[PDB]
Amino acid sequence: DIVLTQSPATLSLSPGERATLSCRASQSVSSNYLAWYQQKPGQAPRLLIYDSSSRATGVPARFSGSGSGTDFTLTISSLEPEDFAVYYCHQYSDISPTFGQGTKVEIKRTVAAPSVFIFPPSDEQLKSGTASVVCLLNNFYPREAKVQWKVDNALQSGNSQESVTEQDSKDSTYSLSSTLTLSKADYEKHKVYACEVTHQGLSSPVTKSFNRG
Amino acid sequence: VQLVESGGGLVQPGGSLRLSCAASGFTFRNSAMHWVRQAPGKGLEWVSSIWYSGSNTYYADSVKGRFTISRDNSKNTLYLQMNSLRAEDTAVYYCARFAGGWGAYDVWGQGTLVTVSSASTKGPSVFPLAPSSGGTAALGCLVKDYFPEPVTVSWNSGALTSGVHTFPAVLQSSGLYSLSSVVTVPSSSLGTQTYICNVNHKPSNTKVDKKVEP
Repeated sequence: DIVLTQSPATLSLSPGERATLSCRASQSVSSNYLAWYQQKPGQAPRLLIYDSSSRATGVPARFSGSGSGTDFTLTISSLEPEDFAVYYCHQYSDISPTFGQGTKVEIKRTVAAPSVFIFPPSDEQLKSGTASVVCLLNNFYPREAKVQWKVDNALQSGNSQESVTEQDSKDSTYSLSSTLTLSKADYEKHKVYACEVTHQGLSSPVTKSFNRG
Repeated sequence: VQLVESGGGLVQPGGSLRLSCAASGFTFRNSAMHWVRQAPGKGLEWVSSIWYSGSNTYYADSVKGRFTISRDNSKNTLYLQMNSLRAEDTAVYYCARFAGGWGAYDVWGQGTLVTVSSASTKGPSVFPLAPSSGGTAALGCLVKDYFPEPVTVSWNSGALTSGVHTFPAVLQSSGLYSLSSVVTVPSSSLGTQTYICNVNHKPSNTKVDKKVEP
């Protein structure tokens, strides 16, 4: 199989700056049969480059592709606002076409610590047998944040899910919900519910908590 | 040039589905045609290929034996017959024209979503996210346990929009979806201002208005 590895996972850059994206293959891609696509949320992929370095019709000259063998790179000489998107590489050199797992090009911004809020489950839900505890991290940058759940100070694992918004159209920050699902019995069995948040904008972890009752 | 896929939708595990793709703006008979899919939150994955010159079907290992790719050139249409469907075949399905050294995937359809699940239609439960005691508060609504997507949420019937974050749905371990919508407010307006989330789940015809109290 030909495994395609894209680096970095995320590129954080400001408009006007150069973007350099890498695609490396587990084996030589015959004839440099390698393409690059752009994808915006909810939209279909769009060809940029094919055969390693040919520009697709009507694609801006600021997009260029290079490399050969197993090492390929997509250059966007200067990011325009419409260029912040996810980018995929794709080999079509054998009978088993493969894709890299993508590089997200996101707008660089000032570090912004999140505002953190924690919500207990409602009394109405509890009578139904479940407790959802919700922690909100609001308009932060960068996107990387560690959110820990602690119940009576015991770290939780496997019982929360995260959800994140797209970079804010106006302020380029993210917001994130973390949700903890407990049984009513487990919820009622403990007192302290804490959301622990680690982020670049915080010198020290921020803890938001409540006591059940 | 254009590609329009159709036929995606809700199918139970082990069920079957035929996707079609109508092509225009190019000589269909002269082009190899492929299927490419995108699972939720995931990247692109090639699914299957069919030649033009004397067709030669190829398929991803995960679909070999279960999917069949075909074409009707009199109808300028590409097909994907999907049998024995699995949860992990849930994805947006793209048809694409394959031009190889003249262009790779130079033409893409809009995508058609195929969702594979044993889950039956269910309207959500909506629970308040209650504000409590710098000068700013957050509140919202937990919209939990619905199927299928989507749900829509507004605040105060449209009138409250600053500070609103309605997060994307997540698929819970129950196979039911869940989402939260939150708003940051001045703490002082609490008890004074009335806040209501308006929640609509069309697939079950579910409509709730829930006042989130302090």
